[PDB]
Amino acid sequence: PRHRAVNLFLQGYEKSWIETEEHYFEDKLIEDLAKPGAELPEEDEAMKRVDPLHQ
Amino acid sequence: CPEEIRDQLLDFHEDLMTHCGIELDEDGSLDGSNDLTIRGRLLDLVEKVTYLKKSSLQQLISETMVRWAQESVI
Repeated sequence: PRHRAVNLFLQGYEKSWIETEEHYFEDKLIEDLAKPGAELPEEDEAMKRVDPLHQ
Repeated sequence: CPEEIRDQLLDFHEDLMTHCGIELDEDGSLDGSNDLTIRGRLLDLVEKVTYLKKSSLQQLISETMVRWAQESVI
């Protein structure tokens, strides 16, 4: 128990195997929730907000 | 006489890819499971890390962040 190459092996496994699935999964949901539409502005203004992605 | 007389020294000349690299090559030789009795435990722990644990904290942070960014322009 005196060498840390096992940590590097685990890091390589993490960036190799699960990283592809994480990239294929994380990119969709954030864009789906970019416009949830739950909060109506409830204001008598014609500013016509679209998304926080515009910000 | 050596340990094994299979071809030269060992099975498939274990000395060649054993003495060439121990700190790096030996660890990289474990390309996947079906090698020893610890591959199942390693796969179980790798799956055990990735539950997106926090999950309540992460979802509450995301919800409150969307709520902050959605109510008005900041």
